[PDB]
Amino acid sequence: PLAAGAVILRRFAFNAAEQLIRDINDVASQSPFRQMVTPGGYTMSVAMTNCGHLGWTTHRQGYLYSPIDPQTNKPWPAMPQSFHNLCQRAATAAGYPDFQPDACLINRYAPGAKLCLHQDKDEPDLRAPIVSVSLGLPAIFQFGGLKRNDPLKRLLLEHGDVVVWGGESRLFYHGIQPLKAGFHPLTIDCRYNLTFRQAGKK
DNA sequence: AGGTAAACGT
DNA sequence: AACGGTATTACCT
Ligand SMILES: [Fe+3]
Repeated sequence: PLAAGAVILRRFAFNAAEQLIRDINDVASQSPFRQMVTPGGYTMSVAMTNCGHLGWTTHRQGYLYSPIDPQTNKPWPAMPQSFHNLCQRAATAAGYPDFQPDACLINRYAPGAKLCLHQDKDEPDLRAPIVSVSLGLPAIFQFGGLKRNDPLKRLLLEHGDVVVWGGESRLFYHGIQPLKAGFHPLTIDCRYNLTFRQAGKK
């Protein structure tokens, strides 16, 4: 048990990974990866894009979900069926049979790239979990608690691993340590992560 | 009266 | 290099 409400499902997406990676390439050929700039003016080391009906984005004013890619001025690409199917099966296996994501943020890590501890809290309906799928190079995941200083668990996430948090762990701090260089036959020299969220409704 | 943004030194 | 300060404020609404 990763924490109350939280599971790691090791190698859960390993058989779906080839198709997932083809579809990430397709998503990116419409809304390219870009390193976004925080409100305070720093360029993130992780490159990002989104698919689905809502996409996570930084603004001068803060963070937000938008139906429009602000770089292309066009809707984000539709969420691929391969993504939505894997998400629905991982959710179900982790105990969240009703999750309906309408947003998928896609992170790409080059060697050196990191994601500092943060909370996912931009979603209006905190009852829905987050589903996180890992592809390519391995990375160390930090998973804390409700307070930034709460002790961290560190876990290696390998190609195909899926983590799901929700309920009591929904607002826990988490992040990614600087990516080590290396080789993966499917991604060559990077790691991808797909994070599914329910970002609309109410 | 409340909610947000946060990505250098030891 | 793991931990924790910083937002301990200054803006919105
Ligand atoms: Fe996150």
